[PDB]
Amino acid sequence: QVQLVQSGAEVKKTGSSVKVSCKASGYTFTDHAIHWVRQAPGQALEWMGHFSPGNTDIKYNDKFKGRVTLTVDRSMSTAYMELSSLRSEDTAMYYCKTSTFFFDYWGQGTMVTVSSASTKGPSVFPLAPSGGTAALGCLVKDYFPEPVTVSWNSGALTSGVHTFPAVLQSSGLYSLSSVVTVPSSSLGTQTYICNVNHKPSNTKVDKKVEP
Amino acid sequence: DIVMTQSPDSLAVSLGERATINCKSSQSLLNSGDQKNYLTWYQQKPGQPPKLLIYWASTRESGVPDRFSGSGSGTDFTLTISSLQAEDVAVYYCQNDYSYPLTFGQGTKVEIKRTVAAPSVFIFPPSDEQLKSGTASVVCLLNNFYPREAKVQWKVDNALQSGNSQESVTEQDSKDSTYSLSSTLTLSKADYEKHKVYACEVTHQGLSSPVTKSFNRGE
Repeated sequence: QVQLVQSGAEVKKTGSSVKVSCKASGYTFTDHAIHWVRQAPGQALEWMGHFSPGNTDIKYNDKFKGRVTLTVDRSMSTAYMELSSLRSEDTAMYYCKTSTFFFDYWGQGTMVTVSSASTKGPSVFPLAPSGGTAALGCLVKDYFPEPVTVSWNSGALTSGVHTFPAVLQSSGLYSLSSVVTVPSSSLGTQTYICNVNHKPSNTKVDKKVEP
Repeated sequence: DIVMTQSPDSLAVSLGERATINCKSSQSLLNSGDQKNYLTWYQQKPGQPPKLLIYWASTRESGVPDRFSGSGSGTDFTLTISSLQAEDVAVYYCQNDYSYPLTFGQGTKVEIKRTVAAPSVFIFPPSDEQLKSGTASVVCLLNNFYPREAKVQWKVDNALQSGNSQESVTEQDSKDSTYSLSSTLTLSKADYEKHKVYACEVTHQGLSSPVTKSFNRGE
């Protein structure tokens, strides 16, 4: 089974550097070039360069040449992408992948967030219930970095749940709401608890939302 | 550098109907040595890496069904998806594989077109817990509507707000092809406690009249 496993998400301040790794397995490392492709939030794919491990052919997009360095550790079947003098434009998902179009395998992506924000778990506030349908929810405010996960009633409630994509606020912290619609006749009998997990800060909040 | 320009930027196609996505390159991608066009198509769903669909302009990747078809030559290429399915909702990219730097088109986002569906609107005042913090968030929810275009206006004591709200929209629901949207108005506690009537007014193609949901602070 061919696998490309990338290193975890990173937060860096502007001007810093980041080095992302890409561990290849399930094939002979020197059989394919490793390409690096990134994608800023909501934007198009962008090709950064490639490293061909068998013969050390390294090619860069001039947009990144001199700020990015591609290397490999052939002994560990690992490719690296180092990006220096980080800027706001560099907040993005970074992917490694094999070959051009002859061996379609991609790593799972590494999110690099360029920010001066400190890691912070969210404040969780109720969106209380005010046609037999009632809407309720949780406002998941002021956390950093991405991502958060939200479940309802420990995963027992999934129908009608909408957990919105996060927005970045002017504070540099993210915010989102998770909402669910339920029968009004259940409001007095069924407890509704949003389970908010923010793994970067190891925070877990279970907030009961009451009418 | 080869510039790759896709058209349209977004496409809404009914289930079972044909989607057509065009990709134009600023230079020919036809390789004299093998007479192949080095044009590649990828499918990318949110949160996932792209997936190879077609290469050499018209050769389908193994595992890709034959309702995906690539055509064209030189500078003008087309991806046709026949009998569109919900699992085809994605952003599609063409890529220049002819000469460095390898460059991508800007993407074409495909969604399912369905009959117009009006949003169900809900408003939520800020929680007492949040108010202790000096900032107040007021949330307006537009639930399960199509198409995605919608106008959400905040009114405070009937004054139209500007600059102090942010919107978030879901991806398309795979089973019913709808969107939901949140608009969040952020005020200082001082401003929140100064004013009384909080309203969000929603305009949408499915509504013959705009829908307003409102509350009076403290009720």
